[PDB]
Amino acid sequence: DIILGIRVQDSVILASSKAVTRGISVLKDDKTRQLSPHTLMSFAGEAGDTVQFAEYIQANIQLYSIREDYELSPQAVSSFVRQELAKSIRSRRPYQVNVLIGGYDKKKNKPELYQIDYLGTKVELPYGAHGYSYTFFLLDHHYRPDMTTEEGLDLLKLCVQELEKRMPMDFKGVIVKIVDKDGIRQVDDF
Amino acid sequence: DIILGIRVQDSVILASSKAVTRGISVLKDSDDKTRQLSPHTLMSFAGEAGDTVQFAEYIQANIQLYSIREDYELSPQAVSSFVRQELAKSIRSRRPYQVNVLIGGYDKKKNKPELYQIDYLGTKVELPYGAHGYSYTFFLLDHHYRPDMTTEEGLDLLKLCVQELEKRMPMDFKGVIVKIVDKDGIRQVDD
Amino acid sequence: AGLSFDNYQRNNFLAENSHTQPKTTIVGVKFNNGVVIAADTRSTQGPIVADKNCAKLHRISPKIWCAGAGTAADTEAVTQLIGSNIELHSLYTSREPRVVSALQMLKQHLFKYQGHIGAYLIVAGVDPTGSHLFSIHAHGSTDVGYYLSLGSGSLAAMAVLESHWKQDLTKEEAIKLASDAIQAGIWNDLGSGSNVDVCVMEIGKDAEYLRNYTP
Amino acid sequence: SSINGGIVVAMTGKDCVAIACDLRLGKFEKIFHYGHVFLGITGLATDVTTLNEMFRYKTNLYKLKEERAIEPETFTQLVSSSLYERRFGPYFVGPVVAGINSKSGKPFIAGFDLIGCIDEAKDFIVSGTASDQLFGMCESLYEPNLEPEDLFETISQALLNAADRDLSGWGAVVYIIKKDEVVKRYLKM
Amino acid sequence: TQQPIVTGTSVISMKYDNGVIIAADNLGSYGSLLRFNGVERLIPVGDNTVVGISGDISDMQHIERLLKDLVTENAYDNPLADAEEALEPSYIFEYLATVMYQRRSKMNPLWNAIIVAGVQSNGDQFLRYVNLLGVTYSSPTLATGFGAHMANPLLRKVVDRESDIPKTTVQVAEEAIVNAMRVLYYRDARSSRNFSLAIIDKNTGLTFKKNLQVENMKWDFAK
Amino acid sequence: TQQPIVTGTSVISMKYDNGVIIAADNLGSYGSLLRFNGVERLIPVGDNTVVGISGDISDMQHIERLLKDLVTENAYDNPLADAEEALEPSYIFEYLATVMYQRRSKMNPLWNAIIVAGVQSNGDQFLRYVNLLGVTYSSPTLATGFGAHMANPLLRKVVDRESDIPKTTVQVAEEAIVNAMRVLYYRDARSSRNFSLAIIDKNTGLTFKKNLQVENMKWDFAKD
Amino acid sequence: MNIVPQDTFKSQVSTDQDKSVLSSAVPSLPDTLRQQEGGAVPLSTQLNDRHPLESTLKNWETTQRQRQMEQYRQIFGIAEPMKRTMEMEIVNRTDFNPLSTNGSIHRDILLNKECSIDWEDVYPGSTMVGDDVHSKIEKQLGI
Amino acid sequence: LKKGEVSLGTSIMAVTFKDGVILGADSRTTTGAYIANRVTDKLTRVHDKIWCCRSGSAADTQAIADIVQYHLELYTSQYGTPSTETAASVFKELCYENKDNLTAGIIVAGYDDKNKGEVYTIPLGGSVHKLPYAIAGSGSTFIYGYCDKNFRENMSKEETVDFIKHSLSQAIKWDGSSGGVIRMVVLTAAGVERLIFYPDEYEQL
Amino acid sequence: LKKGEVSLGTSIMAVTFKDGVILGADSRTTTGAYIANRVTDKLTRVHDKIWCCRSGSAADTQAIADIVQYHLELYTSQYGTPSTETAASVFKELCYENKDNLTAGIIVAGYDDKNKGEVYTIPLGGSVHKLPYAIAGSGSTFIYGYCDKNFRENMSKEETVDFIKHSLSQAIKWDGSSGGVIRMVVLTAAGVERLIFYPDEYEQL
Amino acid sequence: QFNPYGDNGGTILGIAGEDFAVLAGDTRNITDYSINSRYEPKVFDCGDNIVMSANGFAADGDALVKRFKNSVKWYHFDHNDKKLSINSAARNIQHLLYGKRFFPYYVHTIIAGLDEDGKGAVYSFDPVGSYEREQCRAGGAAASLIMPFLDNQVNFKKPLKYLSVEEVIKLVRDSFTSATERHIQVGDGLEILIVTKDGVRKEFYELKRD
Repeated sequence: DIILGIRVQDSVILASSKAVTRGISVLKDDKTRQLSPHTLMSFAGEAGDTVQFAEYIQANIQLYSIREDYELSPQAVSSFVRQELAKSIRSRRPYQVNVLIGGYDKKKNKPELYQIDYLGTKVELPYGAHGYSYTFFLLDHHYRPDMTTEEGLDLLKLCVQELEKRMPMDFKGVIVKIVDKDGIRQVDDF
Repeated sequence: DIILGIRVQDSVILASSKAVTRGISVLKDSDDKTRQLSPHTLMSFAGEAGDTVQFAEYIQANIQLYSIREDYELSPQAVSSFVRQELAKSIRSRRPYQVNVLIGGYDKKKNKPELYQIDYLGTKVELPYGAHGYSYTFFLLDHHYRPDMTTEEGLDLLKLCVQELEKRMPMDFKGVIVKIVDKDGIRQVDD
Repeated sequence: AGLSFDNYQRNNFLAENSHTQPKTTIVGVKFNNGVVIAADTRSTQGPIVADKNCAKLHRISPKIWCAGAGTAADTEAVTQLIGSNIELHSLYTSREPRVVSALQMLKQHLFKYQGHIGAYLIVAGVDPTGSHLFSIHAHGSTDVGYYLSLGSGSLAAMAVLESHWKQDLTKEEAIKLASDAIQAGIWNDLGSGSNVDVCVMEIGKDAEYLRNYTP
Repeated sequence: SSINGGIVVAMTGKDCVAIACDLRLGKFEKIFHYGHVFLGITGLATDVTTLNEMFRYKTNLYKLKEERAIEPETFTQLVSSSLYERRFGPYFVGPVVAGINSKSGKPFIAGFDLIGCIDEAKDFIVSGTASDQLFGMCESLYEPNLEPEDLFETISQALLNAADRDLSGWGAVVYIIKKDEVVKRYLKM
Repeated sequence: TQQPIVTGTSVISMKYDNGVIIAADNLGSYGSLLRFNGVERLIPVGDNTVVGISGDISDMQHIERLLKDLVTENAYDNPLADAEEALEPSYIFEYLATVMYQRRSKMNPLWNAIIVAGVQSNGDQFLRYVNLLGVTYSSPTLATGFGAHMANPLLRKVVDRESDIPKTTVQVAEEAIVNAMRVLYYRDARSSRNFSLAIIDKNTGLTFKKNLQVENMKWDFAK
Repeated sequence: TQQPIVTGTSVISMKYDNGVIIAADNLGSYGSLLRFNGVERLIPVGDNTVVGISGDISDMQHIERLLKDLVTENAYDNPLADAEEALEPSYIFEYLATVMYQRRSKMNPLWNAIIVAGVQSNGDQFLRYVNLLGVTYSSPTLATGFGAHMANPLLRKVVDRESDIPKTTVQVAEEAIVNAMRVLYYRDARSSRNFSLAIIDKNTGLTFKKNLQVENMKWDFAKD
Repeated sequence: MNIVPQDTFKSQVSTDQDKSVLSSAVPSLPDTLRQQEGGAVPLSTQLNDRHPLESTLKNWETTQRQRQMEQYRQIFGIAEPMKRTMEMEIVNRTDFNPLSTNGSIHRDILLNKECSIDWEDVYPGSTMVGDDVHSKIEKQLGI
Repeated sequence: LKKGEVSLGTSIMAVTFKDGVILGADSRTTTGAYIANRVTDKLTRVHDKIWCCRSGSAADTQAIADIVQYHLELYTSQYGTPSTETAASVFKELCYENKDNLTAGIIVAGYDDKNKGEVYTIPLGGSVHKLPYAIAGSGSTFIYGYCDKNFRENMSKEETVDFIKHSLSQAIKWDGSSGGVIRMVVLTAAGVERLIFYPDEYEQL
Repeated sequence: LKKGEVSLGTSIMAVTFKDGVILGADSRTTTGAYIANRVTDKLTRVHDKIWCCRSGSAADTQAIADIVQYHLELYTSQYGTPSTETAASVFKELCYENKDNLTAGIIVAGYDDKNKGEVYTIPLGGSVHKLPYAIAGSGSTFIYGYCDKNFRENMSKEETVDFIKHSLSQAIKWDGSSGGVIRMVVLTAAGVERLIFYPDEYEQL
Repeated sequence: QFNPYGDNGGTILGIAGEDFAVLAGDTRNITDYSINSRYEPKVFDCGDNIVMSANGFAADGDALVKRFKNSVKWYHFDHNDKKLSINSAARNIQHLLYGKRFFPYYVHTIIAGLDEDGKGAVYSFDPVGSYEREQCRAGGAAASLIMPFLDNQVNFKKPLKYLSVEEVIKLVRDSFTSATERHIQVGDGLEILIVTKDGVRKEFYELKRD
């Protein structure tokens, strides 16, 4: 499971691997949940626990949106996720989980990207990744805050080409989604 | 390390992969997994670094000494038996090391190709097929093998096996070196 | 409620995956009309001297004092909790606290936690029944002694005490003997050093706390 | 995304204090304030964030009840008790408290172990992963009763010397605290 | 050996203005059982050297055999064995320390701690310590085991530095040693009341006192 | 408990034509130390039942307390609990076996081996065995510990089948059990020369002999 | 007559063992949203890897009081433990303060803790679901 | 035992004689090879004429003894002076019911008008044994034979005192965990008498 | 101590008296709790008036004793009757030089016209000690006091016999690994005497 | 299993000057909490104006110094009393240390002297023989306290070249005094050996704890 995220001047681009499930032959995006109409969550980690956690978070955020008739901010959503993740492992052995939260804050009119690790450490980032043995050299060299959506997609494509060179053909590909002022879209053709 | 051996009506075909030891960026053009034991006997090996090369070069030196002494070439069967004896002798008083050997020869006296496989404990088996390393290819080989295959058909079968294997290798599978042993000696396939 | 067990599994997991969890001479001497407690004043975080003037004599109550070794946070917390209990009991009974009462409270509290609270204490005091000196172990066992030593420098101090102790000691003789034991611990033990703190509790008088008695 | 560890240094001046922390240049700072009391935490980042949130909670409630800001000594006692509550599951942190009492005007610094044992220092406190090399640098550089400019220069030089001896995007945040004015400075190396 | 079985506890020694004093108790303990009373743990090697050994008793007897062989080989065949060709404390200690380090390096150590005390031919005092690891050191006061934690702080009160040696008489040093032995008998569970002492003086020679008992013990403060 | 501390060695019992006989030695050993001598390990429960216990002595005393409680509960508001409503060996064994299995399933066993011997109200012999795991079985001869390896071969030569029971008199059975006790004292290091014996007969009713000693010992051939 | 708490482990488990948070859709399964535990806490994880002292601390006071009741029964009779338990039950039942968790004065008087402090007192010990008065009303009344 | 806990390496004796009972012990507490207390009082009073000595874990035995003394005060307020058998039963129940968590062994010596002085022993595990005389502790193993050769029933007070003194002197001589003074309590119809003997007395026996 | 080996759990005594020496032992060999040999002669002769008893590993002590007997035969062929000190020295050398591989303990008793009866003991480890009397084995721990209270120098033959009989009877009574008959060898100038005592005799002491 | 190693807890410092070298060390020998001796030298004159120190396990350091001195004796015997240079001594010590590659000495070694041009030279050795020439090297406990003190007052890049011997001695004494104040294993004395063209000179200074 590999997840990637890049924040460009007016958008957030999240990429997730398609499917790897033990030794089961499947044909068939199971690693993303839409928390809010302008907030998307990508997760990667241990099978079973991670999906339970993501669905729990989604149910809570939908309950909040229904109760208040209002959309929670990406920062508040990230804080709630961090609190819940820290609380879940307070009385049990920790499980592998890594989360990227990407949103578009309407009040500030800005894209936002956050990364939360398995212990509950939240970091606001311009770019982030998990699951790859790095790619941070290319991101460090070829990233600017004022990049457009097309330039961010080009950087993501270069990163994906780098990834798909030491991976087997069993690596089917990557699904790309974009969060911006109009909501959440899936990059189908590209 | 992956080694494949296919015996056909008139020859033996051996395919071997490159090393890529541990995080070392190496650009080179050579085969470090194959030693020519004699003009009509070739050996491919796969296993632990250091030990396997030492054993292969020791075997090659012994066989070259025999060839110089007798002015005569041992048969592939005798070569394989000597290799099995030496391999069983090496681990006589030490912890066994991982090693797998494919010996492909052409018996001139019998005028026929032969292929043997020896594992790390010293088990020698005469086979029409053979593979070591990545673990399906047995099913494909069983489905598409005939004892009377020509060299071209054997090469096509080897290409099919390579294409099947490449789809599971992590895209670092470089050019597999392929050699042919027959009545004219040993040659390397450019493709 | 109480001390928490949350993040125990998480801390064990971090310890298994190579995450380092981050991490004294005391004597008590009775004399003919009271008791003295003395201690060194060096505080070290390992081999590094964190503080050259550290107060190690702690007050359970105005005339009941104690010093400790082992886990410092546990020692301080247990001393403060028992001090609160002693003060409340004294207000409830309208009487001066007894040293035996503090001994019982400390013993039962330490036995409840089955040795997981690492508090090793020397407790001296004076109450309307007389003067008392006690040693208290982490697992909940207590003992009574005329002279006691504690800490890493306790063997040198005990040697000095065994050399120069008598049944009938004046206040000055006891103060000198306790100071000498602490000085032996200071000179001959790497964990002890700097100055000496003394507290003298005499029957019928206020407790006298002499910080930096000998520098 | 890796922000664990770090270094925090606190020093006392004439009638001022200085508290400085390392930074990665380029939003995660390890120094927080709750009025006129400053707290710097090193160690596990999740525990740092959790402790900051808990202490903001408790100091807000304290100010709502007391109708006055909390003093450095009372905050030190609060931090000690909070750390001791998690006796068997402690946070992996080293905290340092600095400030100036609003009434007496005396400067105050202190450090803590992971279960709340208090180390009240009169000269300086060093918290961090090594705490042996920067400790020696601070010991060699520190002098008592410095003026705020002298104290700022001393603590900045200690941080720079620590940074040089074992990087690329290293930065520092320094706070010079007086009874009436607090100055926040960045060091870009 | 690989683990001690029968052991002795402690040897304590001090320098004074004209010589050295050494002392050790007479007990070989078998675990927690006080099995053997009457074990001499001070070995006089010549008339100018005494060796005190603590630890494994079988290894101690082996060391005694080595010392006897050394003495016998000194006289083979020098007619001046009693003359200026007699063994010096430094020679004996150098040999013993070499043996201890060599056997440590062989993974077959002699589980002992050894103090060599004596007077050189020029009147100088010699006092040295070596253990099973081959660690050697010297000091105006020396002790092994529990004594190193209890007897040493007492004796360092009398002789705290090298300048205190000329100011210390034999009477004061012997009194300090006897008091330290009493403290050890008070606070050591593997100790004995009976002990032996040895004085080496550059004028009067060697005085070896046996069957010395701890006396004047305060037990009356029962209640 | 988790490990036995003070223990008794073995209990041996056999059926004869008109009753049962059970015996056990008087010793409580502390490791290899033969610490406690006057220990009674045969407990008569009523006029027609004897329970013999080997193993942990503290658990044996706990079981004795349980048996006394059962006897007192049987007589609670029971005027007929002397002849008609008295306890029976099958009742006592069923209760004890239930206790043993339940405490095995609790991972807190009673480290004992127990033999219940007696005569039912209809004249049938009863002889059954239960151990710390809850394993129960019956046989014309029973023994625990070292006796189970040495006394049983001697006893099975007298009563080999169910059809040998009517042919065995009380004298023969008692002599066989005495010989087995002597052999145990010969070859058991944790054994004692003193033992208690109990005869339960459907006619006489009960005979509890204490302070019996192993006699007629062959030691003279040690001269050679 | 226990001192250390005994018999603390659970001898069996089930998916409906917690009757408070049972799901309405599937009554045999628990409701993970209303548990508000983090969403990834199976019950089986609570059966392993516990601190060996947690059970001793949780049940210490109850064990001491049970020993005291047993002593009263042995020495005084059945009536004394009966009356003590009756008093404690009456005090505990007639207290319902959903906005506070502090114990009552009368309970501490009955427990002889009028002037005694423990870490439970010092450390008495946000959410979208189930943090309201009505949940406590339902739990108290068994609705 | 628990790691780092304090053990009780004692020498305990209790002997019944014509007029009552005598309970004696040494006074050493150790932490391995170091003597942490030269003079400890090992004779614990549980009631006016019911005394005991303890072995095993020190903390566990102290807690058990405190609970038993509380129990005997409660019993006394209701029915008066308890028998030694009742105290032994309470000790046994406490030791047996907690034997999976606490290590404890007790020797109980008592006097009462009905039974005229009794000795009970409760070894590790919680079983109870009533004996004419009992010995326990690390040093007791060295005097099993001697006592067995020198005990008689219905001895006088002086004979019992001498017997206990000799036995404990040998136990002190051979055991490294047994120490300086010998403390004894004599329980008869007259009252409670305390005796102490010093090393210079018994070491010359 | 290698797993599955045979250990010498026994009770060994050797006492010097007015006319010579006496060596006594029990006759029990146990594997675990099973008495593998009910009648064992533990009194090993290495020379006409030099006898020994063994403890520890049975195989190691048997090999050492065979080598010692061979050594003493060579010595006798060269120089005549050896002293007990020489045999003790050979035993000590064998036990000490191999202590990292063998577990052996020896009690040596001897007589000669020069030294007039001697006892040496070599415990585990290889050290040698000369004593007026010695006790060894698992059952000796229970008679450390009794012997220390009942030994006198220059006792007559009958007094020594009674002392050894009483002490070994107590050791048999208390030690599980000890039992059977008592065997004794009396070494004097008049020759070698053999004695055996049966349980029906010594158990009534 | 028997553990053949130990730790004795010292502190050493070597400084190379313009035409002199200095090797200093604290004189306290301890066993992990106790003071074995308050005066036990660890810096030794080895002949041919070479000073050596092996800090750590004391037995290993004594053995290494003994072997080096014997080797120097044989070197004088076999080469017509030729003076052994500092680089040759460094190579000899490297071979001596690496000869125990699979059972290493548990020491840190520093040697000091003058090179063939008359300038001061200091060599530092890793426990298995890796060595290099350095201007200043602090080893043992409290090295992290001593190096910053020296760097605060000396520009190794007043420049160290123009410093005199007395100034270096004073600076070493000051650094050791500070370390003694801050560290529990440092104290009881400091001994300094100075190597110049006139030979080796010894200085002693009392530290805290007497």
